[PDB]
Amino acid sequence: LDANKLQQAVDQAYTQFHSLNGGQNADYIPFLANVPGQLAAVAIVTCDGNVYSAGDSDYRFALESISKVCTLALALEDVGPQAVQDKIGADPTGLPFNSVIALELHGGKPLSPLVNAGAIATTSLINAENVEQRWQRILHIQQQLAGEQVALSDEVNQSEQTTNFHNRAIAWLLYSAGYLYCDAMEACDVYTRQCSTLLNTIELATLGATLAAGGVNPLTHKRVLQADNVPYILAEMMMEGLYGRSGDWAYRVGLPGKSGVGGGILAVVPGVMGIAAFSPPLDEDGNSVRGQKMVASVAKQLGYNVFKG
Amino acid sequence: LDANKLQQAVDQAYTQFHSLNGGQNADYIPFLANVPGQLAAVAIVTCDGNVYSAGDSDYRFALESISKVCTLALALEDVGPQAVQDKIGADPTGLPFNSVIALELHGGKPLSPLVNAGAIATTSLINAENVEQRWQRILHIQQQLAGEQVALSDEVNQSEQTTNFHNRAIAWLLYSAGYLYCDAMEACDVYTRQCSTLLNTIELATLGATLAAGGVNPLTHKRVLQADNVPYILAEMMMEGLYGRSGDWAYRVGLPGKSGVGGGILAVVPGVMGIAAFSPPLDEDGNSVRGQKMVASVAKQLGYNVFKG
Repeated sequence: LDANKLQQAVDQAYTQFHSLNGGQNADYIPFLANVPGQLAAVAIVTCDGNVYSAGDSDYRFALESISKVCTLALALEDVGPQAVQDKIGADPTGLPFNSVIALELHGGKPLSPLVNAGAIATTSLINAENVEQRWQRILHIQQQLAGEQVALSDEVNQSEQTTNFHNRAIAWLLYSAGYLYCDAMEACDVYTRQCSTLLNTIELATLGATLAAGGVNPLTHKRVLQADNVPYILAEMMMEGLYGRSGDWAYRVGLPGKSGVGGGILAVVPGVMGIAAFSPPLDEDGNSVRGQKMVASVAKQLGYNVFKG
Repeated sequence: LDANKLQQAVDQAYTQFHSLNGGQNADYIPFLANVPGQLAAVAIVTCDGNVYSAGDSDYRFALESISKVCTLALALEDVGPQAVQDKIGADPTGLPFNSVIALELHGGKPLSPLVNAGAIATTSLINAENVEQRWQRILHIQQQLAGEQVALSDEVNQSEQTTNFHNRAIAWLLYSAGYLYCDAMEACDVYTRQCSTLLNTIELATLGATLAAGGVNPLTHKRVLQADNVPYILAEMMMEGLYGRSGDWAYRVGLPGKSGVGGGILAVVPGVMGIAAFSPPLDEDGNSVRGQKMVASVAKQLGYNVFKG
């Protein structure tokens, strides 16, 4: 890959979109509400371990629901794809991230590991002897996939843990229906923790690059996932990673992606690179306004789309 | 490509799955109920125009909802991708092929050109001065995409036109909500006609190969679609092509696909080939039991999956 073209792509995406108005920070906890709204970054991490970025690319923001990708990756390593498909699902819900209508319409089955209900079920599916081991193994895979500096924010975790009533409900609905594989409050607790780590845009792009490299983190030169597991992760992302706007994302960008309420957007170019961006203001679907545009811009400038031969 | 590998894949898929038990013929009209249940075929058509087949690959079956792809293609040519996204949508519904719950939960918007509601809306969006021109233009693009012998069955059409009450309802719901772009009964009629053409398994594979070649029919060597429009078609197929099992399809196979109740299964390997299979007995989601397995088998043997780098 041409280093000049890659650096130009992130530079131009940043220049074109970094100050674009629109959207609002997540504000259900003060930490998210208080993140300076003008911060903005975009980065590429290639399968060969080269890194290109623009903007506030070291600024560490809350992982939040991007954590769903990492725990999914672990569940696949632990129990394999058939078990994940049977116990969690592989289908989009057509409904918001926290939709209980979705559950009741599918007999309690969460359908996707990337909506909150599926993610809580996937967290409960991880091999673990007790709650702290469950957390330790999830924290470790996040560090393996995105970088060793990824770490729990006490402030974010304390805020999330004391406001997550609707996820407590979801955990009990899953448990009641047969779609939760450990104690309900353990699952809810660990799910909350996994959302409460902090990473920067380069680290997010690294998660992408690990997936693009078929499970090898190109910065640490370490195989974290089995290659054969990666397409399942990316398929799940294509179907639901941007919630109700996943189809719009597939239509416009054509790369498997994931958003979080910290303002992160990840996309994967299979075999080639991770692309990520960050900016706190979110659209009505919970997806970073600028983050989406900056990732789409890089992908469009470099000609990457899995629906283009 | 390795022609020996392609023929071997088709032959092994057919051997392995052509007599697999399961499912039942669509039977809501007598034509579909009476098609011999044991018929089965699989085929590849490549971007270079080579054809590899096994089984009853000359047998002509009803196109049915696979027609939704051709009409989407024509709508993109006529009004472009922004207009399709605004007037029809690009998102999966989470709900069955004929779901009116899906409509009412999204304020009347059909969400996807590949569910019945969106397909009727897409048929209504096509440029036309009257109903017969609307039909002629749609028939012509089916023939351009899949093969010149594609033609309306009077018997299928008559049976569909006299039993399509639920689609008449959907047409009126769209019209009432503002998501129908011509007369309601004209859109419903023409949608019915487009579903009532007959094609064989090589023609269905050719449809896929036209898409795979970026809009060029590799048997006639004619450009039918703009290359830039094809990724939109494929994204829509990835989201909703196999209805509520599209996610499962993306997870297991990882190629954009489409089913119809005539027993056809289509998959597209972007830039490489169309893969198709046929067998009348359908599963509970309306998807051919053997058809899905044969197409999946060819794709796995050859290693094709858009999420694998």
